[PDB]
Amino acid sequence: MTEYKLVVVGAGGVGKSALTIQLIQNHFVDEYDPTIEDSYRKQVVIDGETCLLDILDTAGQEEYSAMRDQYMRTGEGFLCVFAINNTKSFEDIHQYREQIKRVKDSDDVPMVLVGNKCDLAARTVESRQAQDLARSYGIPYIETSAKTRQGVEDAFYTLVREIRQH
Amino acid sequence: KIMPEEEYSEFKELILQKELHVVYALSHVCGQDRTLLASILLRIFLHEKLESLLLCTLNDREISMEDEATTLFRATTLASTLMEQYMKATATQFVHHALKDSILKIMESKQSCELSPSKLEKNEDVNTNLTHLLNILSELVEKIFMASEILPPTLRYIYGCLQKSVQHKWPTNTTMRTRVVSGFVFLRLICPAILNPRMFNIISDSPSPIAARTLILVAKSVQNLANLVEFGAKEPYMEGVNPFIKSNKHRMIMFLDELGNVPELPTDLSRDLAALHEICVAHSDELRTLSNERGAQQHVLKKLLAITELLQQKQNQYTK
Ligand SMILES: Nc1nc2c(ncn2[C@@H]2O[C@H](COP(=O)(O)OP(=O)(O)O)[C@@H](O)[C@H]2O)c(=O)[nH]1
Ligand SMILES: [Mg+2]
Repeated sequence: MTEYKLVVVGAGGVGKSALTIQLIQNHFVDEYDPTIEDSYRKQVVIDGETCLLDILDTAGQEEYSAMRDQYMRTGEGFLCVFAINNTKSFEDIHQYREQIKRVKDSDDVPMVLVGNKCDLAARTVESRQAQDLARSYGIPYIETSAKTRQGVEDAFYTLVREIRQH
Repeated sequence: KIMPEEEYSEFKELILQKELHVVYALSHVCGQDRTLLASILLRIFLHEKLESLLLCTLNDREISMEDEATTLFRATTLASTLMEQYMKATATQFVHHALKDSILKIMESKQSCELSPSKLEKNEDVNTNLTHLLNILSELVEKIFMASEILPPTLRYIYGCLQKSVQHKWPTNTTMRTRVVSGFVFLRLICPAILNPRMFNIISDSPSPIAARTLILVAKSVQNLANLVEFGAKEPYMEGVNPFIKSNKHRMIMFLDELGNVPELPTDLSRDLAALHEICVAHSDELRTLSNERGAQQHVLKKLLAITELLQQKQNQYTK
């Protein structure tokens, strides 16, 4: 039983905490609770191999961008989250991808692009163009709702694979 | 290089239009010019003593657009950026008065506040850690609440504008009067300033590992109190701070309502105006397509394009 050090990154309000809490606690709650820096641990079996998840849920407000260099150097996998109803959240993915690729100094770096809030009717972001960004990063793209439990085990569990098969 | 200040008069006049039609549009196109733009607008607006107009209105339109309320100002916008810049420019002394004492304390401490059973060392006594944390906090929060009146009038008026905006929008929702303020003064000011003291130049030393971690625990505590959230249903291991949260909620509410209650509003600019024009020229094409849409801005955005073209012409004639 090894343990993977996953880091959930992206713009404020995209649902990084909701994803972690859907995973970790298996329920949802709409609320106002912006994150500074939360950490969670959860032991789980993926593929039949029992492992332990070490999940850092981050603050994506600009004035916390000094924090990242740290969380990036120590992190093994990066879950890059945007909101399928927010195109700004989507363009902010570029900041992250490009710092991750300096601090680690690799174009290969375990990572999964996440299109959260997919339960909502107001898509401003089409799978197609997310599909493509991901394909151009050479990484998997997974749509999710933390609201519905949809794509969530998938999204964390894929990023684990990304690290193992890395 | 740039033209005399007189050359931009018609331009300036349009920018300063109350409806802020130009600024709204620019908020759409800037993209990666976002800081630079913010920087220029503020200098211009401050020069006109119209910052309030800029920030109240631009914050107001962002509240208008929101629809969903637990996402408000949670992302990056031009509005968020303006606020960040305006707050650095005018609220540093406030941050020093309220925070410096306790930040210095935390740096030069050497006892751990670690609560998470997983991070605890051999022999490390979580009972003491919690006591150290709760004390640091107790002091800090005292100093914060007692700087309620050191915050400059104009910023407070802007916070006032925020309260009135979410009023109109969500009259029946009785949480947003304080949350909207919490998001700027804690999430986007104080909590960062604790996390990264260099922010407002409180101290320029990298924290010890423990100080580093203390500032984080602290800011987590303060952001939870700021939000009015008791620990337990999220991270498990922070239960021991809820008494601090429970005994300070009413003071946090007072502090957040009071802070906005001010309803009385309390050199050459060709460099700045030139540079703003440069940005308009640059996003010339994206600006056309916004003036292809109807509504009451269209009028103004077309006058814009005129002047943008016209000014670029005048600058060519200046060119050698
Ligand atoms: N509809 C919907 N709302 C979500 C979803 N995930 C998060 N949210 C909401 O979006 C807001 C932001 O959630 P949060 O985890 O705090 O955002 P963060 O800053 O990325 O952590 C809250 O109102 C959440 O309930 C989702 O999958 N669907
Ligand atoms: Mg969060």
